[PDB]
Amino acid sequence: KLALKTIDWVAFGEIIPRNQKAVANSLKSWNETLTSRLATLPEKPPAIDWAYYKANVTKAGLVDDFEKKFNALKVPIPEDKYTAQVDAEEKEDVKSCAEFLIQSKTRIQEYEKELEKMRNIIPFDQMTIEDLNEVFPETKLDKKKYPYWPHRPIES
Amino acid sequence: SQQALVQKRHYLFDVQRNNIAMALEVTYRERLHRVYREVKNRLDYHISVQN
Amino acid sequence: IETQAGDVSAYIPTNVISITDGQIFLETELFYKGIRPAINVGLSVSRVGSAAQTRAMKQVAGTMKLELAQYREVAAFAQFGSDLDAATQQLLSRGVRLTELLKQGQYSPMAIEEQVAVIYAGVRGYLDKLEPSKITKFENAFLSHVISQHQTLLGKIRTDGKISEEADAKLKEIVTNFLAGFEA
Repeated sequence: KLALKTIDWVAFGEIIPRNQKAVANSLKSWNETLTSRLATLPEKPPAIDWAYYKANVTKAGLVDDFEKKFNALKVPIPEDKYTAQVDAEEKEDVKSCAEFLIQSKTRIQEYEKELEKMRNIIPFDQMTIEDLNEVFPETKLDKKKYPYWPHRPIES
Repeated sequence: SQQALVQKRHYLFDVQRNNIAMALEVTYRERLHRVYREVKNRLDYHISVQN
Repeated sequence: IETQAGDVSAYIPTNVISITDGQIFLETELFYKGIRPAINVGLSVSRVGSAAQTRAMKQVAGTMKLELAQYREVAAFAQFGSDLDAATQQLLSRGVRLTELLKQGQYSPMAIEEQVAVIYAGVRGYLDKLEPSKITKFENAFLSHVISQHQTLLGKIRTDGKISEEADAKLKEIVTNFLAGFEA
């Protein structure tokens, strides 16, 4: 009763942090070993026959006793109580990843705004010094702590 | 590229999910194999004692 | 048949080598040196040769035998570093890597299709510069990979006989992907 979803294990490497890279290696190698351990087991052996073991074992009562106590023996699947935590933590990291998504959308929109500004620039033939300081303030003479002419220190 | 890594965020958690599912199914199959082993032991012991 | 002190020239080994044609020679110094099973090799010969192989193993493992012959003789005269060009270090690299390919644990035989896959991963590139102590973990993870999601392709290899050209480029792609996952 297995529900399996195999991934290509490249995005598993692209998806992990530096903080949990060793634990991701441990979980990856343990999952590889556990998939191989699944693959080594066939699904079930056949049921224990009772005509042959009833004819062999002459101990009366014992063969029908073991037949009744074995063929009417059922044991449940060992439970989990962890899938709910895994799915809720999945939903929480998806919600944090969605707010990270919308913040990156605003960031790339501001990038595109600056780029469409910068392609549509004065072609430097009509450019004044004041408009060149307006288009970027990297090169503005500050005139504070250098308030005299020229407004850089001379050695620069 | 960070958008592309945002899109792929349903793979790690799927690896944890099917890891837990495979571990539990292997454990139940080990229950099955184990009780088969001990009832096998009982019947073979009775047969060898009779022999 | 066992000899005593490796003396092949004794009466019973000369008689029983003379009657048989195939013979597998173990010298023992490779058993204590590290390869298992300890075929020390060039003394061993099978006279029926490629006629008793599958078509895939014949397509892959003849250049391996010729390369091991080249490797043995160049290591034998360049024990001390006689002349090391790029060709001699290529020969020693491919020879040492195939030497660690031929190591195999006790009581673990594998089928022919996994052998074609792993000697394909060893002879057709993709392992020549990969740190010869790491060949055994490469073996384990490679067999785990191919038994994990490549069972029908191995069925194609063992039932079709020859390793087909689509299967050839597919083995190339899978060993390249696994080289990435091995340097991952």
